[PDB]
Amino acid sequence: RPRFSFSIAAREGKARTGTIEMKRGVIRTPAFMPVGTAATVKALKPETVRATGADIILGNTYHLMLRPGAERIAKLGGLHSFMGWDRPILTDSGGYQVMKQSEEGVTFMLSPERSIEIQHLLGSDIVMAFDECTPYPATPSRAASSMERSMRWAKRSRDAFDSRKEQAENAALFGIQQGSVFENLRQQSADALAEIGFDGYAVGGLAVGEGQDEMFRVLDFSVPMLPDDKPHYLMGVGKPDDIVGAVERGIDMFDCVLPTRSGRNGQAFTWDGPINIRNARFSEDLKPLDSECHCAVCQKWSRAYIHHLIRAGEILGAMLMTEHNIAFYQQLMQKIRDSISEGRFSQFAQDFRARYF
Amino acid sequence: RPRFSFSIAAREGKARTGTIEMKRGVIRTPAFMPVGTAATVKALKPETVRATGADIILGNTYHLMLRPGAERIAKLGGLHSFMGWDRPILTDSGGYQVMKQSEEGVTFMLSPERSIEIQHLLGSDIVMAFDECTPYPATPSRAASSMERSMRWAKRSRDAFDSRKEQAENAALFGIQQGSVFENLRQQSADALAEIGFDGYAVGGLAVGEGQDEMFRVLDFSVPMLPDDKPHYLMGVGKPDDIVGAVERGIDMFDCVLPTRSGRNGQAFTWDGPINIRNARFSEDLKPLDSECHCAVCQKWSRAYIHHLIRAGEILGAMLMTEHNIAFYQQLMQKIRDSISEGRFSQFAQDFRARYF
Ligand SMILES: [Zn+2]
Ligand SMILES: [Zn+2]
Repeated sequence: RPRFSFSIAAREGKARTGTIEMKRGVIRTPAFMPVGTAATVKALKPETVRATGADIILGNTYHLMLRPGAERIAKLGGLHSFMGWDRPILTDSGGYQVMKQSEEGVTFMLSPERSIEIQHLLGSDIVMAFDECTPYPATPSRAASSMERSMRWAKRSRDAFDSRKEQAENAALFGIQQGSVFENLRQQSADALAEIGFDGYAVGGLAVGEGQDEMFRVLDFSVPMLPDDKPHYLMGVGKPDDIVGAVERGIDMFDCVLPTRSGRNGQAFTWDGPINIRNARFSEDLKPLDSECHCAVCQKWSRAYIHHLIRAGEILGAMLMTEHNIAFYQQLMQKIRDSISEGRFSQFAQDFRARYF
Repeated sequence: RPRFSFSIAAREGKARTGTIEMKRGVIRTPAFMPVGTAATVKALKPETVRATGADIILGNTYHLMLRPGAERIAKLGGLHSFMGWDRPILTDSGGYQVMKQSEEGVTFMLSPERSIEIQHLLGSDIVMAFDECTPYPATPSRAASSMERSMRWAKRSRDAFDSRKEQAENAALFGIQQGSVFENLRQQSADALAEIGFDGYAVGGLAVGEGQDEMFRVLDFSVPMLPDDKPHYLMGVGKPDDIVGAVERGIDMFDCVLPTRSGRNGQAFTWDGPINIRNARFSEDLKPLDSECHCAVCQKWSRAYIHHLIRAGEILGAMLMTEHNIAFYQQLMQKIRDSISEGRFSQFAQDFRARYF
C-alpha cells in the first residue's frame, strides 16, 4: 500500500463513502475510531476491537506521554508492538486533554514540535497537528486570536513532521480547522490550512457545549471549505445521531469516548435508543442487549446477566458492555457506508432517527 | 456419559491420575477448579477459562444466593445458561463465606436443606454437603463438637439431595471430612461419611492458619482414611507447592482464589517462582510473564506492557494477569497428570521445587 491514499467510491449529497489506504492497512470511510489508553480500548484485547470491525484506533497521546512515556514506548518498539495492534493508529496531539499558554506552546511544556516528536516516538500512522480547541462560547476577537495561533502552530507542525524523514515517509499529517462558530474565521482557517497542505483536515472546536443544532449549523458552512478530495475528521463526536447528521454534512471520520465510557457506566446502545442496563426492568430480561446486533455479546449473554454484572461491579460487565457498544458503533458505520454506496443514505438517516427516537 | 464415574488410570505412591465423567463433561484429575462470581472467573469470558484448560469451575454460591438470588437464576434457566458455561460446575455450600449458629444451621438462615436446595436451583453438577469449617486452632473438645455437628449436617445434606429426583439423577454429592488436626477425630469423621455414602470426599478444615507442615502432616494420616475409589478434594488449596505436596498425599481436586486474586493484585506465577509485575525491574522487560508458558498472554504481550497496565489500574491488566495465572495453574495440573501417568511424579515434584524456590 501507499503511505496515504484517500479514494471516494460513492456520494450522496454531501455524504461520501470510500477508503483510506495506508502502509498498515485500509480504513473504510465514514469511519469510527475507538479511543484507548495503553489498552486499544479500555477492557478489550486488540483482537476483540478488530472483531468488532474497527479499522483504526485513536491513540491517547496525553495518557501515554505521562506514563509510560513516549521515549520508553519507542525503546520498547513503538505503540503498535506494545499494545499488540498492527493496524493504523491515529494519535491525538495531546492538546485537548492538557487544556500556562504562550506562543511557544502550553506548559502544564508541550509545543507543536514536542507533540509531533511524541507522536513519532509512539509510531503514529496519522499524526494530528497541535492546536488549541477554542472554548465555547468565544467572542469574535478571542476566536480569531486563538484560530490565528492555531494556524501558526499548524505550520510549525507541518515543518516538524516534514523534517523527520521516517515520519514523513511512513505517516500522514492532518491539520485542524478552528474559528469557533464564525463563518469568516472558519474560512480563514480552511484557507490557511490548505495553503500549508495536509493529508486530511479535521473540524476542531465543536462538541464543546454548543449543542447539536449549532454544531450542525457550523458544519453546514464549514465542511465545504475544506478540500473535497481529502478526508474530513470531526473531533470528539459523538452520539449516533450526531454521527449520522455529520456524515450528511460531509464528515468521513469520528472519534469519541461515549461508547466505551457509557458502556462501563451501564449505558447500552440499541437501534431503539440507549438503555440503562442497571434498571430493574432488565433483571429478568432474557433478550440480548439489542435484538439485531451481530456482536459476540448479543449472541451469547442476556440483558439479565449483564444487568447483574454491572450492578455487582464486575469487570466482566465492563468488558461485555464495551464490546457491544463498540460493535454497535461499527455496525452503524457499516450501515452508513452501505446506504451511501446504494444511494439510500437519506432514507437510512430518516429511518434510523424515527426508530432510535 | 453417566451421572458420575471416577476412573483411576495411573498411580505413583499415594498420587493418582484419572477422570471423572459426568453428564456435562469429563474432568481430568488431579484437577484445579477456578473460582468465580457471576463470572466463571473474574475478568474472563467462559471461552477464555476453557481455553486455559479448565474442565470444571467452582460456583460461588454465597455470592449468587445474595444477588441475583438462586430462585432468580433458576427462573432464568440455571447458572450454566446464565454464565454461558456448559461444562460441570461444582458449587460450594456457602458455609465458609457465611462463617448465630445452631443445630438447625446458621443465621446471618442457611441450613443443610436450604444449601442443597440453592445448589439445585443454580443447577450444580457437584453439590457440596453443608458443613462447618472448624476454626484453627481448636481444642480437642471443640473440634469434636464441631465435627459431630458436621456429620449430622452431612446426613441431612444426603437426604435432602436424595429427596429431590432431578438432583439425585443428574448431579453428584460430596461429603466433607472434619476433625481439625486430630487423627482420631479425622477417623471418626471419615467413618461417618463413608457410612452415609457420598460420590466424593473432601478434606475440610485445612488451609485455615495451620501452615504447610501441619497441613501436610494432617493429610498424611487423613487422606488414607477416605475411600480410595472416590475422588479426594482439598478445599481452599492453594499455592503451587501446596498443590504438588497434596497430590503426593492422594488429593485429586483443588480450588483456590489465589491465581485470580493474586493476578489482579499484580502477582504472576512463573516456573521460577511468583513475580510482582508492578516492580520497577519489569518496566522495560520485553520477555513474556513466563518463558515457557503456552498461554495467549505470554504469546502476545510483554512484562513491560502488563507492568504498565497494572500500575495504571487498567481493567486489561487484570484480564491478562488473570488469564496467565489460571493458565499457569492448568499447566501445573497437566504436568502433574502426565508425570504420574509416566511414573515420574516424584522427580517432577523435586525438579519443580528446586526451580520454583
Ligand atoms: Zn451486541
Ligand atoms: Zn502465560
